Amino acid sequence: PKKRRNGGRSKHNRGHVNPLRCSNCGRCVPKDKAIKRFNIRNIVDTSAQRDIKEASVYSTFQLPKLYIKQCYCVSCAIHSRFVRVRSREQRRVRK
Amino acid sequence: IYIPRKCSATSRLIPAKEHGAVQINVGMVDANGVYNGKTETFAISGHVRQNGESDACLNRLMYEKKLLSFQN
Amino acid sequence: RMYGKGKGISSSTLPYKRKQPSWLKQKPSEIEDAIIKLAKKGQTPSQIGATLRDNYGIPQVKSVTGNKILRILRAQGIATTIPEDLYFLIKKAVSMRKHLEKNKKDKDCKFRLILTESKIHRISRYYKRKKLLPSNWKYQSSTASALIA
Amino acid sequence: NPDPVEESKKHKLKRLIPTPNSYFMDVKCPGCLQITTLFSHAQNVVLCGSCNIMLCQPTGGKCKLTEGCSFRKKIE
Amino acid sequence: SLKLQEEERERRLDYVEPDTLRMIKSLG
Amino acid sequence: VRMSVLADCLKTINNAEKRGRRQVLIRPSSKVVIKFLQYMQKKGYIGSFEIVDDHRSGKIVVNLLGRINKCAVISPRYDVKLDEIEKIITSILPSRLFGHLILTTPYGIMDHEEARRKHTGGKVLGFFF
Amino acid sequence: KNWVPVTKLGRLVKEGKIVSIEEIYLHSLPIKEYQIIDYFFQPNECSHPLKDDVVKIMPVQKQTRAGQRTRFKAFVAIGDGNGHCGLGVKCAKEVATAIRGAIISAKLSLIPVRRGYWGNKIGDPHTVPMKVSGKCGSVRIRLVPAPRGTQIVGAPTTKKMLNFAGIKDCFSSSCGKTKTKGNFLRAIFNALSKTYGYLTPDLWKVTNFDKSPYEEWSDFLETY
Amino acid sequence: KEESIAKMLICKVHIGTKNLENKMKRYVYTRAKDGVHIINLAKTYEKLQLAARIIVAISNPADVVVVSARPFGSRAVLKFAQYTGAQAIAGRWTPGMLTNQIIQKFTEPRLLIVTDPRTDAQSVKESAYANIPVIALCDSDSPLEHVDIAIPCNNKGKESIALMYWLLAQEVLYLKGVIPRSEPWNVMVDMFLWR
RNA sequence: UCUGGUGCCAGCAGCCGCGGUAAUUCCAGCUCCAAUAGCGUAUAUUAAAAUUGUUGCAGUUAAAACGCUCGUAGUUGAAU
RNA sequence: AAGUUAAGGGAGUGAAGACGAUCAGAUACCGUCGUAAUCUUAACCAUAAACUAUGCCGACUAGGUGUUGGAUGAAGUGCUUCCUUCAGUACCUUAUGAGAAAUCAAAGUCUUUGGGUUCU
RNA sequence: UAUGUUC
Repeated sequence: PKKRRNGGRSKHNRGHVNPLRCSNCGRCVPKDKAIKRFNIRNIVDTSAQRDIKEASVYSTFQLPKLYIKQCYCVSCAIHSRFVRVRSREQRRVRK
Repeated sequence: IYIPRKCSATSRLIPAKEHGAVQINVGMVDANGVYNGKTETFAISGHVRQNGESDACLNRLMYEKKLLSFQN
Repeated sequence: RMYGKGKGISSSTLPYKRKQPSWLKQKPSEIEDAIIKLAKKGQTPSQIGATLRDNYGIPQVKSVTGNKILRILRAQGIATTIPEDLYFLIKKAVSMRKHLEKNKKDKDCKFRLILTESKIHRISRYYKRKKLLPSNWKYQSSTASALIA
Repeated sequence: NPDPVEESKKHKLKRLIPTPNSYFMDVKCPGCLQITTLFSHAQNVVLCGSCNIMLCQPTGGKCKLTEGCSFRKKIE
Repeated sequence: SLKLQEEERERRLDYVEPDTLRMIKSLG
Repeated sequence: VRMSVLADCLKTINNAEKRGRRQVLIRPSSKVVIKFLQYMQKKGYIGSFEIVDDHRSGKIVVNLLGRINKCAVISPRYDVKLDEIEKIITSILPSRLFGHLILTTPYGIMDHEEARRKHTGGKVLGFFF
Repeated sequence: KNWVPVTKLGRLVKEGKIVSIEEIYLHSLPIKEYQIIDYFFQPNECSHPLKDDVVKIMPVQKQTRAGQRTRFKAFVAIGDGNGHCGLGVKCAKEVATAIRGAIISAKLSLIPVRRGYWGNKIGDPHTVPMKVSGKCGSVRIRLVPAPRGTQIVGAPTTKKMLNFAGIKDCFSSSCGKTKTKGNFLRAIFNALSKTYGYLTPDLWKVTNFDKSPYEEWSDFLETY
Repeated sequence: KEESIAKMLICKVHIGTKNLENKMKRYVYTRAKDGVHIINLAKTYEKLQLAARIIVAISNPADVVVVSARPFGSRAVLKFAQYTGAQAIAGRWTPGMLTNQIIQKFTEPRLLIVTDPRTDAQSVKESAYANIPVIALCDSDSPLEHVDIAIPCNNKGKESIALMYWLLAQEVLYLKGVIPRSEPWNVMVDMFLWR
């Protein structure tokens, strides 16, 4: 009985959207439906930062960041906890 | 048998169990501007009040009665 | 809209004043001669009216003189044997067929050519229901390239 | 209350009484003292009568006219 | 509720923005 | 395509006094809708309407009294004899005591009662009550 | 009987400052107490009585972890047969208390129905003066005026409710699942209530607004 | 007149918040270039006095209740009720007191006064179950559902609310025979204010 | 929710259901009900059926919008 | 999309198939490999949960937040924003509107039942 | 993110 108003994706004024592939399982999933997480992470943790900054040179070395930008299918996102099941009323809320 | 009253805004008669329709009484004044015993009455329907155009309807009705002249 | 979607209410609305504008002291004794000269120089009535409005400042030829532009052209005998809109549609169809002959893989062009030819057939049916087009007029697609004449 | 409406100028074309937004103007270039008729929302390029100069550039709207000059409505 | 809040109650008891300016000058 | 003008006029009237807006604009005026409006006027269901006669098949502005329960058209315009007036009436109107079923007859626009009193039923136009 | 005073309307009726029920109907005041009919429709010193009956008892179950938790929902129809009708529903663990609560709620929901003459002002009204429809859930009911010599041609529940309302002449027409007695009765009651809310041409004349009971008896309850 | 106008020009009632809403277009004069609307106050004044003329029509003033769920509206409503004959309720509104006839407080009135319909929409909602007219101190963004007399003013400012209720009470007292119109007052707006 | 017999058998039952030891439903008696010189059964047909819908159905999810557009016949067509 | 025909292409993926695992079994899910296919050209096929499960045209009915493309008027700096409006395109709220409900600004203006039309 | 039948 039509769980979501948008049908589970963000397609409007559109016929077809090219699929991408889940970063975790490789499943084909439409781009407008896939759950996208743009990870800007540190190359190492804080302790390793404190190690290699002092083991480095230039005395002002700033470690580069890692820009990943993963995309997942619904099953993989749910299992990896990127999204929750949520309640029916809370299901509408996005941000 | 009785004659149900009619909303002064939309001329729609008010059933027996609306509980949203209201009666408004506005008092007159004397020359010095003090309230006197006599008054005048309106009747606003529950559907107007629910829609929220009750304020505009009262403004129009009071203008027609020359109660105040700010129009809108 | 005849084909596709979109209401597109864009158009031109005539003023309430039906008569000649008061500021126009110009005399209609030569406006018909002006349009006749313009058509002789070669202009379809639509662009004749546009040029008249822009470069001559005499909007609503019907207001200046109580007779409309294609009607005066017919009265003088200058009007073409094929009406303006039908001729433009025929030209579009000819261009589209010329392109398709080189690019038979243009499915979209084929589709829009079908649409244009449907419009051509409908409007030609109208024009020959009126006496504005000979009863044997058909628009075969073979010699339409030279049918423009 | 739609009969005596007055501030419908900002209302889109084909309001209660459909009237065009275009008009006609007379233009006078400074130092040229020439008179000619011009159409707002013109689609072609026009030339002056006394001295051939550029007046307006036909765009999707009301044209651009020139930097100076005086243009006045022909409405009476 | 007793006789302590009354004394504290007694102890406790004891140009303009231009658009508004033009509005008021229009009004009178 | 508008097809019927009076149908759109009456539907707009109906929506208007369901909203209780007390004044409504009917864009495509016509003589048929004008006579329908005058008959409604003479039966007391609307106020003093005024037709804005522009050069373009002008409009109408009609004042409402909050007084019409429902006005509607009947399409197609079935041709009714004087005999089937009763059959149409007991099926369309809410009672035999009020309401009007509007006919177009060889002698003009009229309701069922005066169509009976003047004979010569015609084609059905609509109703209001 | 011997209540302790609670509300302004209840006390005002207890002291009998209001003569009828038409005034509170006119002012659309909510009726919150049976005390408003206890000192209004006593079996003695009254013209006509109020008749009660139970139109349906529904066993309704919740299906808890252990068992079912079955309760009983009682529908009752109140009506004087003279232009006043009411419908009441109450759910309770026991049929007796369900019936009592349903009777109380029907009395609270008692409404006036515009009984309408169709032939002559001389004759008393006998039918609905109107084609009136009521809807509830899927069932839609239509009541149509009939000539005087007719009974209520309708379903048994329609007859039972229209008799209580006082209508002695009517054609009925139903669509939808009328097997659900609750929705059927609610639709019939909705049409009956709508009878007085139609603005027939004879009610076009404007009338003065008489004072509501509250301002007319504000000084009466002041010393309390 | 002139003195009364001088006694309220100095406040901040002129300023109304953003979110213009739709039914306050008549009351709003324009939006400032900063983005905050301003009220006419020339409509506020006679909205005030007509609200007073319909308040005074209630024979016993204790039959009119005033509500406020805001800390700086509580003092204003309590003192307004004390100075007039009305009885007000401030702070938390128990959501059954207008329709539940069993609860010990109940106290169903004949007229309701609301400081801000957004903040005390519960009372406005319950009024539509008992035919209470409701006068509201509506702002540029306040909803107008189930309100009949909209007073266009600020609902956030402590000084705005205090002055609002103070001159409401002053005008109802003027409509009463308690004091003549001409004489100046002796009760200060800061007294109505919130500490 | 009368009395015996039978005891998932015999059987009843248009449908829901009854019958395995207390059968308000079978087989009987008594009593009661209905119609009545008439009353059942079978088949067909009408109403019920707004479940064939012109009046007067439904088509997101119950059955049901052609994958989409063009298009002839047909149906319908602004104001004056 | 798959599939068929004929040339070309043929990396990666990979219906079939072959192994290796798991398992009671495992012809599956997992792993290694791998034919057809996937790609191009020229023809067929005419089907999809070809889905907003919502036919198309027209009228009317409500506030707000956006956003895409134009046009109108005005203002910080010849240049940028705001206003109005048209045409798209979503979303939020609201219904004394609808619905069996989920929900729907249309799935509303329907026992107060008829704007036109096609299909089922 | 080993597998793990039936009543």
